[PDB]
Amino acid sequence: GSGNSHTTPWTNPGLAENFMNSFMQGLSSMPGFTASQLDDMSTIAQSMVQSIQSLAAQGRTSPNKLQALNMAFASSMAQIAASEEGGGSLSTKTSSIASAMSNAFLQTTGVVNQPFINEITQLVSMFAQAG
Amino acid sequence: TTPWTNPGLAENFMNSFMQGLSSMPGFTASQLDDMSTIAQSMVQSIQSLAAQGRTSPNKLQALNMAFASSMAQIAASEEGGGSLSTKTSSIASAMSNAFLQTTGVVNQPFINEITQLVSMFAQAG
Repeated sequence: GSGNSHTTPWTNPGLAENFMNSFMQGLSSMPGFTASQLDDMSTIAQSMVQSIQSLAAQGRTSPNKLQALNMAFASSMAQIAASEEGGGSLSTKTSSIASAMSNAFLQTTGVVNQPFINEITQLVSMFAQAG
Repeated sequence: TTPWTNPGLAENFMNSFMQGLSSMPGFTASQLDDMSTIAQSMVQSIQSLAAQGRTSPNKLQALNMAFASSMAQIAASEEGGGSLSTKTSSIASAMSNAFLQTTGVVNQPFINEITQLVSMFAQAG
């Protein structure tokens, strides 16, 4: 083919890595996070990117596994925002996550998946509530 | 008394979850294959972070939730092999067992979160 079926972070491991990198790049210019919190998020994002690079190198990714891993990434960001206090309100942190996701979409596909973003923002609230 | 404060127990908890799930109803062999690949991948990431001296409780909690949420997402995305209710109950039982085999203390709010994730991921799909 041409790659017409490998055009999103959910079907293309390289695009998933770029999405995750781009999320972390954008988030660093948004309100609500301390340096130390950004550092933790970048460590976890880099861990997720390497995990995907390694699965890709092995030939072991699939659409379903990539969807699972993109949700894993977004959940880990939601979790850490809910666990780490200081730096801004829950509400500020949440909309910064949403903005960072949104801009990562624009940087990677050129198209924001709003229902995906809305899930992620529901995760922050859920994890904080539980916290 | 939580499994993911120490990298070693964090890994054991993921492997125990996976080993218990493999004996539970509701999942086909290929679904478990997919879950097993993702679990092995997460354990490896924790090992790599521990070797470079970069773990912390907050980070391990976040990685643990990446794992549990990946399992819930897989379960909700891959149809067949049993009802959503069976998939959710097997996931909850494998999670409960994993706490018992590591710290000895089941974290119920956490189990309840993961159950909610299966349901929220199935609705979104």
